[PDB]
Amino acid sequence: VFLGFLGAAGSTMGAASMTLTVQARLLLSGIVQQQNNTVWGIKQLQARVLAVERYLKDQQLLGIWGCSGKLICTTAVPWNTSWSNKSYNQIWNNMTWMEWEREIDNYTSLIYTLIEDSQNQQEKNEQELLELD
Amino acid sequence: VFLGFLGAAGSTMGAASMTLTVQARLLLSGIVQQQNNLLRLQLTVWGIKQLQARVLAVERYLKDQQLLGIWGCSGKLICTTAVPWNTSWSNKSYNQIWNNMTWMEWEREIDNYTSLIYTLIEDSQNQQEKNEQELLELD
Amino acid sequence: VFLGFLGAAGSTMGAASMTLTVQARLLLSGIVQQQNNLLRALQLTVWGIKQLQARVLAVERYLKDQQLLGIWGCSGKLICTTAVPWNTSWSNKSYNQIWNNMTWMEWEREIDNYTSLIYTLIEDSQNQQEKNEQELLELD
Amino acid sequence: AEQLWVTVYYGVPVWKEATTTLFCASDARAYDTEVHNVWATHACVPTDPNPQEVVLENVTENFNMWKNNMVEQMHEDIISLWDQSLKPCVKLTPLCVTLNCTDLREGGEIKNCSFNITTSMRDKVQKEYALFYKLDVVPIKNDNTSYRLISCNTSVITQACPKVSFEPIPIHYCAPAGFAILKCNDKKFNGTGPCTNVSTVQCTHGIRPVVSTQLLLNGSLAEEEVVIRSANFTDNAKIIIVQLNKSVEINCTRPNNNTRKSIHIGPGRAFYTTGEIIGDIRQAHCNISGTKWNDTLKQIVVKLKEQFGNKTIVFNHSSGGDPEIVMHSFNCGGEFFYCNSTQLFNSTWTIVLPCRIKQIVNMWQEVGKAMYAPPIKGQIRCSSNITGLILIRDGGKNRSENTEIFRPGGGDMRDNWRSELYKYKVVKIEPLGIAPTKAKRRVVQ
Amino acid sequence: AEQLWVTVYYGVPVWKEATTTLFCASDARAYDTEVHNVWATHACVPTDPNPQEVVLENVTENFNMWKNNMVEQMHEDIISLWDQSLKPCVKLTPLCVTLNCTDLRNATNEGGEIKNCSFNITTSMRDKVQKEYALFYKLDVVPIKNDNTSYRLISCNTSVITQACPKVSFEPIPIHYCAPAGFAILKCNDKKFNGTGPCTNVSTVQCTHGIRPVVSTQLLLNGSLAEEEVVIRSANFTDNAKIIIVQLNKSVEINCTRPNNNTRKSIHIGPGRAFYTTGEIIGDIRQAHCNISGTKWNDTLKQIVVKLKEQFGNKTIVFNHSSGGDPEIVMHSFNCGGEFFYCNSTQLFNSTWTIVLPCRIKQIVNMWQEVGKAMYAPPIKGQIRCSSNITGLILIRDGGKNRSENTEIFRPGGGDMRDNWRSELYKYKVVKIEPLGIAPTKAKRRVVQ
Amino acid sequence: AEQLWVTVYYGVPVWKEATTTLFCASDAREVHNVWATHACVPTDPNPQEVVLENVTENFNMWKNNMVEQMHEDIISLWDQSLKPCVKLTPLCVTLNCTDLRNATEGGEIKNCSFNITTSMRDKVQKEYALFYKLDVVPIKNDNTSYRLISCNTSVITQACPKVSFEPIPIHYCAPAGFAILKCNDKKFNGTGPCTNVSTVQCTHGIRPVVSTQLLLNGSLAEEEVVIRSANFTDNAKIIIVQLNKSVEINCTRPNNNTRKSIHIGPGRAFYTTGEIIGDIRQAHCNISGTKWNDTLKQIVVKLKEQFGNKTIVFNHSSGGDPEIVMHSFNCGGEFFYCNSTQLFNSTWTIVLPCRIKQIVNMWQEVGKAMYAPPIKGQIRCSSNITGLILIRDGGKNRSENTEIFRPGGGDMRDNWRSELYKYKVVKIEPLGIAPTKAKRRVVQ
Amino acid sequence: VVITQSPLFLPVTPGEAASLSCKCSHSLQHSTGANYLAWYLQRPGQTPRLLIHLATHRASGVPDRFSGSGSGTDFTLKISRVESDDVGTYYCMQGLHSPWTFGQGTKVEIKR
Amino acid sequence: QVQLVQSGAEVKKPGSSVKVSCKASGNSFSNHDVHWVRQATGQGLEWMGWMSHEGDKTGLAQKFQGRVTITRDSGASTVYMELRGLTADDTAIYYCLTGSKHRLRDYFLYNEYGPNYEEWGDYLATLDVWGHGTAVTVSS
Ligand SMILES: *[C@@H]1O[C@H](CO)[C@@H](O[C@@H]2O[C@H](CO)[C@@H](O)[C@H](O)[C@H]2NC(C)=O)[C@H](O)[C@H]1NC(C)=O
Ligand SMILES: *[C@@H]1O[C@H](CO)[C@@H](O)[C@H](O)[C@H]1NC(C)=O
Repeated sequence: VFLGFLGAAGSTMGAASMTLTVQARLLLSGIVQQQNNTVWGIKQLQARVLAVERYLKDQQLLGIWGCSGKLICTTAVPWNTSWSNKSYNQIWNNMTWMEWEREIDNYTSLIYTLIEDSQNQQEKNEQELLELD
Repeated sequence: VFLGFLGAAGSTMGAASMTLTVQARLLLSGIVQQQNNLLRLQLTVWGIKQLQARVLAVERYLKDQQLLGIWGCSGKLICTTAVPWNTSWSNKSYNQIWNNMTWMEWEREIDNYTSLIYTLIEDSQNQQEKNEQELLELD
Repeated sequence: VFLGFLGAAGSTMGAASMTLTVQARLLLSGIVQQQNNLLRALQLTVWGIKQLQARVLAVERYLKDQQLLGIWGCSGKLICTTAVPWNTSWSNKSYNQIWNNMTWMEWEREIDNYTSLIYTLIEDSQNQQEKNEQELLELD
Repeated sequence: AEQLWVTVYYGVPVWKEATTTLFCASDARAYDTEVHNVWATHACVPTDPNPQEVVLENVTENFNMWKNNMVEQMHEDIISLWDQSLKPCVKLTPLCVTLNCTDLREGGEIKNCSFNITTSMRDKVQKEYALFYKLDVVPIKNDNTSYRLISCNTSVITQACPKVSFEPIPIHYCAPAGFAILKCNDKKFNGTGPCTNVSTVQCTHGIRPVVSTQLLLNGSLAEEEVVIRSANFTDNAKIIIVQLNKSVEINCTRPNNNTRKSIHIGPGRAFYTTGEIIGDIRQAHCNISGTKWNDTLKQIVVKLKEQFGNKTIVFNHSSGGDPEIVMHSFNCGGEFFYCNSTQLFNSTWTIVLPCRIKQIVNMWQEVGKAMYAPPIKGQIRCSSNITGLILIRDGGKNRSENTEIFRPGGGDMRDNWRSELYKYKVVKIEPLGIAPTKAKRRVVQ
Repeated sequence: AEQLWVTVYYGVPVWKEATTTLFCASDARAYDTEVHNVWATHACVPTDPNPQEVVLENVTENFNMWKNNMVEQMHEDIISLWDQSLKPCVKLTPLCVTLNCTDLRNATNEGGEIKNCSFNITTSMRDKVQKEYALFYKLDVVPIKNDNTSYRLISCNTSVITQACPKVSFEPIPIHYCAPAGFAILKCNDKKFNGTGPCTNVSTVQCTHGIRPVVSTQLLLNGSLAEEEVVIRSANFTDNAKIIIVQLNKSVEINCTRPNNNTRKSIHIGPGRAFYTTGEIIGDIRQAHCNISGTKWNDTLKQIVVKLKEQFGNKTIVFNHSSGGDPEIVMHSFNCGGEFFYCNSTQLFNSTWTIVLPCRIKQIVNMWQEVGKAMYAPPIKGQIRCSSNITGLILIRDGGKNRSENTEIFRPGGGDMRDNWRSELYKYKVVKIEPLGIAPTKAKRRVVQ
Repeated sequence: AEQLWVTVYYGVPVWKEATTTLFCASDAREVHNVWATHACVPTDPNPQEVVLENVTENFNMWKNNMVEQMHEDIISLWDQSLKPCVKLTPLCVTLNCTDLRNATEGGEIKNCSFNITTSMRDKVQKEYALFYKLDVVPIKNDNTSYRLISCNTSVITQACPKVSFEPIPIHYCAPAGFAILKCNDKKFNGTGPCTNVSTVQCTHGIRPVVSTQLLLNGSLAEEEVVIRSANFTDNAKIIIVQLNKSVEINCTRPNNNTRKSIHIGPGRAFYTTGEIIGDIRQAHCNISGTKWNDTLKQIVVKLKEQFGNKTIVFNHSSGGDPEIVMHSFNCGGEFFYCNSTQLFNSTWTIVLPCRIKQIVNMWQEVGKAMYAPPIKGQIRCSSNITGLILIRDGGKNRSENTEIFRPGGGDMRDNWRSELYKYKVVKIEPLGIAPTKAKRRVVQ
Repeated sequence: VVITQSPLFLPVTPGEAASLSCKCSHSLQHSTGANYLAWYLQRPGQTPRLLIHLATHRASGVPDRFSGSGSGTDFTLKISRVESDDVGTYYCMQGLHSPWTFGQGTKVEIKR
Repeated sequence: QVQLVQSGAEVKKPGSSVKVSCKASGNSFSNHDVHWVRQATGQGLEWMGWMSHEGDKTGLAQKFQGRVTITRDSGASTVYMELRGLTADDTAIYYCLTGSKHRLRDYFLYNEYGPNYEEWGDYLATLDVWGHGTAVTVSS
């Protein structure tokens, strides 16, 4: 038994690998209580609409980030040229995901830029060449 | 030609594979009727219900698409990563059901084993397969 | 460039096909809605009501076309090849003549009377082939 | 044993019962009746001129007409839609004032009464005259035969908004996306157990229900013979609904030419009441095609015997009670007439049925917000036809088979609406599922 | 013959006419205030300071200055916002009561247009009667026969909201509009476009410029100017059933004033509900007025008249005096600070081919040219000044059953927000973007089975 | 370095504080209780524990936008329930009052005659109704006549008595994409990381407390009474005490009989007190003295620990207005007032005398009272004390052993915090990069 | 309410002032304000004459010999410089809300 | 000055009756109230009763309740005072009111739809100097 949104929170990148499929199975909701019918008369839909946008935004974004719908792939963007000098072993074995993710607040825009230019558009440029023949 | 929507219910389990594209159209069917409301505030009983219906149809569709996405099945009519299973549930042959009876009969039971089904659904989320893939990318 | 909706309107496909892959980057305008959605709420006014309705409708259109790519065996592709012959969808003009002179907004006019074939022929025959091949592969 | 994998790709359409929401559609035009909120009031979509239907060769399905709960949802919506149309329109609470009158130029059903109201300027009180019905007032002692509004001391006092007529519009439903309609498409089905010509239906039929009691008018007809259905007529706790295979003409007129007068209720308000009568004052009645009615009585009588073993003499007149259970009725153009139906059945086995109008009514036979129905000048004609009726046995009968007496009944509008839903179910479709097949395993490493 | 297959990448420039909805895009300033209309821009989405605009190149597109949806939807949205604004405000049925009115007083240190009116009115307690005292304008009241010319509320016969709410009402500001995703805005551009048919300089628009849904009657204020010359447009300028709008290529100076005054006395009628009283005039009593040079009027009117003579066939037809109409039509109104000015336009219209227009002010108005209910503008403390915003003119036309075609009087009309806003909005069109990556060509799919 | 290529793996959590809208949820099944009003989402039949074994999380008891949201909702619900109902102003008109005679004490209960102008336009009928000591405005130039206190600039009435409220343990919870985390960290100081954090699928049901000083019929502390504040040295703050063990209260009715009403119009009625059976002075609340005193002993000890000395925490009188002096309560929806300074007197079985007030100021920013309809039959109320809110200020000290803690108060928001103090609603978010030495098996 | 007018007889030295009074044993006022004061005189051979003194109101023709005021249970009328011309019976009027009647009558005469 | 007309002096037997006709010259009575009194020789005045020109009437002194009836000629603007049961003690000079009453009210009450529950009809506005008046006596 894995806890998805919970439990996995205490894991390292390596240890957390076992639960990645679990929060993914749990994303947003089980929607049962929403299908089985105050401000909520309006806000219920506003909440559902926004949940939908987050869902789709992330799937479309993953496509920008190369792979979407088939787990996750790596791209030709070296992590360490837009990052700090902590060892990847600290990251994979001796650090949990949330600490690492907090460090990213000052690097997230560097990677988004690299992704739009490379993981997204240059991979597409290379894909166009492959599909030539 | 084809029978039309829910045409599969009129035939056998094997025959029913003939509707996989019909049902994909069934998901989209009704989008094509809603635009005529947009051609005529709107915060009334029918207005709210049709908006709710549009939102709910999407929510359900996305949940099914997400599950296919979990498996990596999405994008194909037939996807496959066979998962051997606890065939204590059924000792029927495949032809006994596939070429013999309607899937509507098949589906009459099934939920009695929904937990067997979910166990397989959980294993089917590339629970181990994802590791084999990571290892190949690495080495 | 962003040629396609953003300026390919002035040229035909025989030439436009050289740049119309770039349209994949206009999808980032959908991503940007995540910033627009940071707007606080608290009761909705006229605009708030219409904007939420608009988001739902945009989603249905998005999904309609993504669902078709799935149906057509074109998911995740810029161009997928569905091997559908002219059949009865042909206007009396060569495709080479058409592409060189394929103003998109003139060309679609032929399609207006052939669209039922475009969708029927692709969705039906593409899946018949894929379904059969995939079922056979599962067995060997 | 070969390696199996149990799965079905999305697209094998498992049926689950639908629980909610219908898609309203109609043969829409820029009608003044949409502008005037006559029946449909807002988002009913222009429909599909060619709805599709699929017959399923191997499908039959259990159906129970009293489980057609989608009807409840529709009735609740018509109430809500009209409730919205009526707000804040025509509040008539300030008009409960007394009326003084004895007659008008049969008995004095309608009287010419004097009264004063204030409003429409707080500096003045103004006396005026209008016509009132005995059916809508309560007598007061010691003041030239005084009356008060019958609704004066109860609930909510309102009026139908004057621009709004209430002509039934045949709006239909096509169900929301992800849903479909399953129709029986057969004959001589009893409303229970399986039906057999099952088909997928995109849309069904428009309905034109009216406020009525004992009578079902302008609905659908039976294919060959009158059809009698009840969830279970074994009990006198259930109700019998009768569908005719032939309609019978209904023909009422005002039958005189009235006028309308204003009611100055307040600033910006709609202002109307009942005015003068042009020409002679005459009594309303419907001229009913009795010959056709009598043929239907013969068929009804036969079906009330065929379904009832060896019972012989059946059916008789009503037990009495309020007009809502006793008289047949029709809101003709929003005119709520009640007619004495006795001539249609004063026995056991041309008709002219006198009519009266109740102007203040609960059009939903509940809620309590009874509304006044103002007239429009001149005489009108109410052209319509009988398509069915409501009956039930009393159970207070003696112990012989010689007689079994059913009397005219009544019910909720949703109980009559089920007669359309009688032939179909709304189904939720969930196409993803499982089934064992020989299948190759994908091995990555 | 090579055999075929179908599909291209979508994003092909194929579109259809859009359904109409407008996505409100804010100026990112609206959130800093406490008033209505701006609040609707507060409850809106701030947009990108540098929007994308892309030329379609060798393309024409059909634009119609007198057609389809975009302004009509703005019309309805504004009304709905207007009603949301006033719904919470008081109706005061008792305000209709007749008051004893005498002329407005001042220090002893024009006619009796403003009067001192009073009455004994029942208050929030049903057995208590209070003295009502307030200033009123003749334009807002009706004299009573055989009662010392006492006065009643002029709008009493209809539904009246007897409060605009002093902490709510305010002039509208420009809102940008965006197409929803899946839609796009096209704009004609095209210097001196005729208003109908194909537009040759069309570009794709990532939201419109800000369009300010502000009110004036007949005369267009606070909009945009013509690129070079006045732009004179009608669906059919020779069709006397149509009316012509003129855009200016130069703005016209406007200097309108209304003298300093106070507000006072919230008078409760109901349980937390009151009438807010017009206070005293501070200093001398004078009417509102507008000061505009004839140079600017003549320079623009001359160009306009010459162009009309040319459009109609080198005729001797001219700009000329108005036929009149309801007072709200005869006078050309505007809203400054929430005050409603009605200026006597005959200063400009009584002409053929330091001008000061007296202006009246009125408290009871309908919104725009809508009918049914009415509401009033609460008194505004301080003084009102309006300036430098004439950007377009007035819709003009004539008829005539005379045998001679030598003369024609182009007389004014408009003030209908659909027509007024349409005169600028029409530059934009909204289309549906269909990602139809569809096209037959040669070759086959690399299929194994 | 190695080919430390970028991948994006998520499916492991990250989160942010939520600013979303939560919904009403309960054991949903006519609603005559405003807290639900008419509808509520069905509850979770299987809440899970789910523990974040290696994770601590930073909680703050006094920083919670969801309690604020609960306030927005209680106000909305109060108004939604009576919004379509009857508002009455004829009642502003005065009454002729006299002391009530009971069967054979000041003019605490009065029999008052009101002139009724309702039902028909040409008639006015005087009639009697009964009113309590917490009366309306006396007339300065008359003899024992009164005008309505709630008139002036407001209209206050029980617009539709069929629906009212008694606190119901209705819970609420997060929409899709949101989750609730809770502290299982015992004796948490109210600020900073919680040692043991676990899931909340939905919250515990909450029964609102609408009054000051005491917190009744809520949840209890484990082991010992818990005293907390945003700042314990800042006298501007109120310190809240959760009890570990509750104190029993049993209240008794002044009478057992009926109510009367004025016909205003066709669907409009106004209720006042009707005939009285019994000695009306008997209304009272029976509270165990011993348990209250033992409860205070534990509170006093915890307070001493918080100053680090053998302090005196004196119950000096507070309030200055009965609505903030007495823990009044809406038993049956009607407000009872007794003597909170009798139960907790100037210290550091008790039977409190009680009174009834129908017009009681709401927590709503409008500054208007809610009117409680009279209740027919009899009043019986029971609950246990589950907490106490205390205040100390003024600088009246001069000794390390002296403090003045007496019953205080705050908002409904602050009373609701008792449950919300244990949890936070967070937004579920995707993650970023999971970089490694791998390279994609690219064909391109 | 009742009304009396002490002393009911005032023989005077001509030129001497008279002081007349009203007692009603009821608190009178206009219910809307000031008390209602009125008085009338009937000289021998005459019908009544008015001496209203309604705070600010007097009948036209009343000389400055006459003035008065009051409220509640009583009021007075003073006549300065009483002459033989003023001989007659002085009546004090009641308030107007009980409803009203008339005075008692006080004789003023010149002393013999 | 309006000439005030009254019936001339009369003597009746005990238990009898007389009618006093009070015509206002110029018909001023149409705008004035009438209230009528008795002044016995050597006595003050008492009202028997009152009537407005508007038709609002009542007796006043509770001794004439069945002794005096008051009516009017609305055309001739003449009021008739009919005295019955005349005895020796009824010898007096009788006078009609001059001057006026206003419809004073001092109890205001309105409901939400504005019905009027006001208390009114108090306050004499002016005082009544009449003309000679007329003697009525009784003898035998
Ligand atoms: C407002 O107050 C004035 C006060 O003068 C009312 O006018 C009448 O004044 C005369 C003067 O003798 C009184 O006798 C009347 O009784 C007054 N009328 C009333 C109703 O009191 C005036 O009518 C008042 N207006 C209203 C609407 O009450
Ligand atoms: C008008 O109202 C008065 C109130 O007393 C009543 O007497 C009169 O009869 C009313 N008029 C009518 C026509 O009823």
